[PDB]
Amino acid sequence: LGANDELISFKDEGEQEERDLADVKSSLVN
Amino acid sequence: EQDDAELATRAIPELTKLLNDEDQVVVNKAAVMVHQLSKKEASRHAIMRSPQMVSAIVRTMQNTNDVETARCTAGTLHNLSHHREGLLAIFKSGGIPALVKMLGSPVDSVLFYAITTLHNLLLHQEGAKMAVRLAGGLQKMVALLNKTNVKFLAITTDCLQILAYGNQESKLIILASGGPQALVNIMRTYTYEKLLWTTSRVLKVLSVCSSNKPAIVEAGGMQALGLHLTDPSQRLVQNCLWTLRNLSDAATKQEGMEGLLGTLVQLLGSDDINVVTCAAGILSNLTCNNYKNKMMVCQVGGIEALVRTVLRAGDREDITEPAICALRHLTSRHQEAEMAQNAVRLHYGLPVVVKLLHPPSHWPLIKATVGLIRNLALCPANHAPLREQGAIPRLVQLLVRAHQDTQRFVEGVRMEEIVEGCTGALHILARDVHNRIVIRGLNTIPLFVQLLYSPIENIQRVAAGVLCELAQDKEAAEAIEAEGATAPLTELLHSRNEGVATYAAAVLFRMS
Amino acid sequence: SQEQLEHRERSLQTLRDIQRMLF
Repeated sequence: LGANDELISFKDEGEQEERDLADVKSSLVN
Repeated sequence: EQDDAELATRAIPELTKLLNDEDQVVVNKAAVMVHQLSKKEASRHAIMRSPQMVSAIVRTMQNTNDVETARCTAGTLHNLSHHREGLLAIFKSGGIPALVKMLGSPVDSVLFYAITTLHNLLLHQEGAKMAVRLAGGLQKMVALLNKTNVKFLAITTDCLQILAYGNQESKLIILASGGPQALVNIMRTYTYEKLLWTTSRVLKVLSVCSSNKPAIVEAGGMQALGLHLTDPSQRLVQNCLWTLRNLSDAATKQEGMEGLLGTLVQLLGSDDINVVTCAAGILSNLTCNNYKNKMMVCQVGGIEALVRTVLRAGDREDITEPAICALRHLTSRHQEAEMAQNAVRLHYGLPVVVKLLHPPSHWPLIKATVGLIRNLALCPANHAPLREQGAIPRLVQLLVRAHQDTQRFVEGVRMEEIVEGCTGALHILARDVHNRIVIRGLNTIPLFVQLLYSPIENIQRVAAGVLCELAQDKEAAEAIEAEGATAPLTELLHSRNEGVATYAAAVLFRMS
Repeated sequence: SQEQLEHRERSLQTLRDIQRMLF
């Protein structure tokens, strides 16, 4: 038969961290 | 510059009374002028230092039915929002609830001012997140995801990401407002890299929530994220991969995954360690008990790619645990499992896998490596090389360690699974006559007989099974009798487990 | 109304006066 298959539970939200957007924002309003 | 500030300061009190006047013709003209003032650096410093003026601007924006007056006040607040002191004035004047109302405006210029100002507040102003949430801003931002201006969408999705991070309440609101389908649709539709990046970051944050995760999978987010795995932007690729990994354990009933699996296998050869890591973890979950995905992964050279990843990884268990788990999966229970078992050998995988059984490997990686070896042992051509690499003495040594623990959760793993796993692997290796001489010469027969008294049924079956294989040779059959194996095997004949009773009968027959 | 019409003419005049000082 073989070994049992198994799920690994990944639950990583990463980090929070913007300047590419400063250009987007001012371009959108002019 | 200093005379500009004096002039503005004196004008402001009178401008404030006119701006909060009954006559809307008066208010319109006053608001147009207040906006012109807010463009110049000197006079806008005067504006943000007057709490009453900023309040008048906020009140007028909430209340006005004139379009020019909506545009000017919103533009005024937006100019103030580029400075720390202007942000604080907007917050202190009840400007967040007002701006949230303006997210329902049919005037696009007001809409664009309102979201960009709110984006500034969310980045730089303590308290701005709870206020936006409190004001019902999330429901509104999600509704705006069906607009088509890509720049406006990029800022909207970034506001969603800031607000959803580490906040369960905001994740559920987003889900209750149709957030997943709208985000996944954006990924399926646009090519603007700024927007794809911010949207992928929201999906990453929602993918750790257990209500949102199934909803993203149902909408086709797995397949949509896969579409961008070869984009030139690395921050996009890494976000898509982090997200796919969170979603992977709830995506095993999903179809049309051929393209995604193919790309994940190619990504195993990246020189970026975070890319290899996510590719391995995603593949391990998507092959888990899914014969269709296993066939596709083997067909695009997945075994070679996975063996090469284990060789590069070294003692990095973040990479080897999932890579070994994927190899375990690909070497059992599908059409091409025999080919895969041979393929681990032919691509230089046997020495490296047996080495992973040894320290400094930890119990999660040892549990999975034992499992991979067990599968590999189903193929006769691996019997000999596995003996040569020292698999047998090390499996036996881990079995003694895990069994002794069970008399007198360690590292996340139950010690009974290691007893079942290692004995299970020895059960299948014992199909080789040469392996039977090694196994027996390590004084294992005493311990295998003592395992017949194990309460867990799966251990009885596996201990009886290896005893059954060892008994086919005569001198070994006598040592099993001499160890007092006849009694417990007789009581195992009357077992509800069909395999336990079968092997138990087969041992008893070969002792005569 | 008549009273409110005077209020407007004066108020709009105040605005033009301020706009000269600033611009």
